[PDB]
Amino acid sequence: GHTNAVQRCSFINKQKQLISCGADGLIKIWDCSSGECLKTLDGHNNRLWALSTMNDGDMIVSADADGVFQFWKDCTEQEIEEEQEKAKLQVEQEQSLQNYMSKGDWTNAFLLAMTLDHPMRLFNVLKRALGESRSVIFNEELDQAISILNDEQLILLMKRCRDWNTNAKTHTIAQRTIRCILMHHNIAKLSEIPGMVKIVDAIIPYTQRHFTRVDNLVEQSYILDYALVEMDK
Amino acid sequence: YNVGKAEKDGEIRLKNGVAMSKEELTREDKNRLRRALKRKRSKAPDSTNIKL
Amino acid sequence: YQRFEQAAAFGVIASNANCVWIPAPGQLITSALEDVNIWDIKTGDLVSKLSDGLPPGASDARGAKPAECTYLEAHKDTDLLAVGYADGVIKVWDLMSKTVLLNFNGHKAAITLLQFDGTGTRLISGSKDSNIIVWDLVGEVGLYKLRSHKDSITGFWCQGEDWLISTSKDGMIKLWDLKTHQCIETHIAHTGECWGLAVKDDLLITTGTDSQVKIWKLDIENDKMGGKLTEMGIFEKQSKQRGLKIEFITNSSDKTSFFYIQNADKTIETFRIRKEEEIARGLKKREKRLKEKGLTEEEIAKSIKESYSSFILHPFQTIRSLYKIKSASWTTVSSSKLELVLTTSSNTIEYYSIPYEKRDPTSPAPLKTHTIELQGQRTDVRSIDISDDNKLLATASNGSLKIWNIKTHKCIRTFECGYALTCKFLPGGLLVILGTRNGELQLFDLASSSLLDTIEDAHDAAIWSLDLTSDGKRLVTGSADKTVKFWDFKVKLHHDTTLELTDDILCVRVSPDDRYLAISLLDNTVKVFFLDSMKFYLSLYGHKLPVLSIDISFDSKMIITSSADKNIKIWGLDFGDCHKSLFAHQDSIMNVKFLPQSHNFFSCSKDAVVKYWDGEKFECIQKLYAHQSEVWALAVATDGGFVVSSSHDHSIRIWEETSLKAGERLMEALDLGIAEIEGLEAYNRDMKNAVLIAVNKTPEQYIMDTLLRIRMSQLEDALMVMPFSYVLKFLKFIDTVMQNKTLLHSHLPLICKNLFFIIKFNHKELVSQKNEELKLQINRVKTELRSALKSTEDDLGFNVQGLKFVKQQWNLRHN
Repeated sequence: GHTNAVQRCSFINKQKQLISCGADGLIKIWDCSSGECLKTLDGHNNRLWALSTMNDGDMIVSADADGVFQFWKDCTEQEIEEEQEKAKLQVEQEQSLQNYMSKGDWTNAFLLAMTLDHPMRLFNVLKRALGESRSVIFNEELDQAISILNDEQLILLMKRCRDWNTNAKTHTIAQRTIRCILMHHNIAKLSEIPGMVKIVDAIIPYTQRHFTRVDNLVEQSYILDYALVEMDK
Repeated sequence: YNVGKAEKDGEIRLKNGVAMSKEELTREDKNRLRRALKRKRSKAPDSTNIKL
Repeated sequence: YQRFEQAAAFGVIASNANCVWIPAPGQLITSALEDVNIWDIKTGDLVSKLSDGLPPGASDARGAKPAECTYLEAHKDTDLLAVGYADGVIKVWDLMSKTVLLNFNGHKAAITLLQFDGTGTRLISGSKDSNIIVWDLVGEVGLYKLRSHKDSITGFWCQGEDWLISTSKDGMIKLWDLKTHQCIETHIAHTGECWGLAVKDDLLITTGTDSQVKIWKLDIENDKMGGKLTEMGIFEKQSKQRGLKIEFITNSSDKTSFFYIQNADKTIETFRIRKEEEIARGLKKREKRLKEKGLTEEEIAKSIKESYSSFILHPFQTIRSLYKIKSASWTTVSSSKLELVLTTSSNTIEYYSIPYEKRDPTSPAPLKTHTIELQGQRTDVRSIDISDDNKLLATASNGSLKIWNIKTHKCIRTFECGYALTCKFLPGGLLVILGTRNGELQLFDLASSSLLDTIEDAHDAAIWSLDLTSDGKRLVTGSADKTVKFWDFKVKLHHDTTLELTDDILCVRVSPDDRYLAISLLDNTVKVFFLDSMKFYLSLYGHKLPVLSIDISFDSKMIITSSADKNIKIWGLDFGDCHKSLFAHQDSIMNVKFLPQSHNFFSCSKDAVVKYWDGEKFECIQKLYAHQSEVWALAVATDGGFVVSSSHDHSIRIWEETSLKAGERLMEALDLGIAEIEGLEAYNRDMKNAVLIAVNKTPEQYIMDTLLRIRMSQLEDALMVMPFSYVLKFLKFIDTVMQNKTLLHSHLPLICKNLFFIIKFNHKELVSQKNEELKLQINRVKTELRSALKSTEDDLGFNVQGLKFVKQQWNLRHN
């Protein structure tokens, strides 16, 4: 796997692995049992002649011909702990989301859905929160939570609203959410965020279509006003 | 603009405008969606061993 | 024909399932494949064996093999045992009646564990399908199904009815609220899978795959939305192998709790929860030591928390056996001594006890006082042979030969031996020949009850197959060394002649007439030697793989051969020609029998199936599937009545011959829901249905749901047919939709179109009606529809111009 000549080879982690340095300047960590490159380290721009290891390869010192030392520190347990914690945190979010939606705590469910990137739960949270909002835009707590959203969360939310807007059976939920954004944010900041405008461009033509509709639904309704005036005769 | 496929590999976006992230779908929901897609694409000698 | 039916199953002390122990020192119920076995520790013998029915081979019996019972669950108070099987069905057998009273089937897969509640009214059953069913004994049905687990449930704990803890092969603890019917809190047991879960008051111990075992404190009333179950400390058990199953036992007199971890390894480690006072002094001792070390006070706390788990639990002792421990269970606790029964993987159960005082147990090592090996063999029986009188059945396994009388079904004597490949019953029946993997021949005597003489150098390699002549004077031995040896008996055994052969002798096997001898070889050709002339006659050819068994018909004119290629060839003697080649078993056919004085033959294979064929027919009379694991050997009686087959799981087994149309659906939907509205209003006016209660939704919402179910394309004509007298009801319904503004906003467009298709349809007839109340309904419905439609236009409008603004502003900025 080395592009150029290998100048140094040292065992690390007892029998399990081997580290090799080559004239290409790239240090490769292999698995002795399987003979495959587990990791590649590239901290130099010249051939490497000397490779010193301490504590069974926990410390690796490699010197460049140019004169650069790279002091590599083993941290595998460190990253493995980190990914374990991230997995630990993620389950607490999905479970807390399930408990909130069953309880009806939409304001807290909204925040979890956005972080977890959960569309239908997000859509369900807004939809049934709106129904309660029927029963300023949504409610004081959720109107505050949406306001605190950062630029990344804002970008994610409107993309969902664009997709929701295209469907005439779900445009109503999208429009009220967009109204709260315009009502609870500085539109100047909304403009400067990159990627806003292009997603923003797509939602007028559907929004205008909904306006041509509804108004026709609105216009027709005076048939009832024709009905009552006919009774009055 | 027209809704297309999900930009993320971990989500299913239909032409209806609805997006479905895999992690949150129930197993029964995942099964029917897989079958729905399937319909979509369909029309589109050693001595010791022998005794022992 | 005559159907071969399975008379008696024996030789299995126990099977792979949890043991059930009760004190009368107690009585143990062991699993015996599909069948259930009751044993008594005091006598160390089987009390009774419980077969559900459907005897193997019967017409009613299912062709598929019966499933081994996955789990055994019995409530001592109710005196009923319940067993789950592999297909997911549960069978509840009463201890006294010893027969099924109830049957439950709610699991799509095999069941892991079965849990009786304290009252005994209902059972929580968890299965590999990840669905846990709460079966009510009186209801005989599952109250609710628990599926949040993504994988098999290794265990679950339900001491309290209101809250349940479940661990699963997903590796996850799930807190289940049985009122909610859904899991409230979920957390990772380990990065690997958790197989063992047990709880003692607040502390909850979970065993991951690797040695580390985590302890979780649970405060059932924490109700902070989180932290209901929280980690105290993680303690490394000595055994690397995962802890399958864990229990606590506590002594009331001394208030001392001990817990063992059932490691997948044979060693079983038991630990003792130090007294809370003894925990405190140990903590006060450790801090004093840590001060002597000179560690910083913060570091002192770090050592204490790491040693905190060690403070609660003290290693008590560890129980080691010769072989792997399949199951274990606390039997009793006494101030003098603990007791424990554990069932090994190889089908013997030993009852260990530990006398203890204060901290360190008095017994240096564990002692088994009760153990059973007389009905069961640790080693699978490789070769079985039947006595000429048929009274005595010989079963030769590695390290042991066991002889059983068919009528008694109890072992008469047991012989120590080696890894016996083949067994043969001497002439006259006072004796038995075995051949071991070491190559030393064995001469056994029934009368003396022991091996007479072992000829170490009789043969070089192992004797894999072995024969005897009809007269029995001459003994033929088959082996891997590629050399046959002929041995003759005298009132001493002398080796008459040696036959060299090119390839290893898979099967020496002899004819009754003693005219010719068949040889099976790894080169896939079966040569035939005349036994009298000692010269080679004919060789079978075309076997894809070597012949596992060779067979000569009663008339001696046919040679039936079963091969590792899984096909049976039947060669005629006169010309050595195969009449038919038959792929009988999906796995290889190890041994093949005759019905004596008949062309029929029986076969056995690693698939565990036994098949009965007829020579003239060349078809299989009957299929037999009783053997859970692979049948290693098959034997035929001299009488031919009873055919012995033995499984790999030590089962010794013997077979003996005996419409509403859309639009209209809206109409009655109006009638039912509207009729309720007048009833409610009439009840309201006074103070100043059964299906719907099952529906448990409001009448208007039910009418609204029906409206969505009706197709829009066939909506128009559906509204067309609808009579005007119903329209008054429809207007009244729409009036009731408005009273809940939320209901309208959910489906405002569909509601509007429908009211519109009505008014246009009946406008000329509607103006006829002069009822003032209808006008007030028409007055009311108008106002809020206008408000609702105006609000949507207001909200819909507000987005377009405002969003037009930002696009224009960005355009000016970036132009």
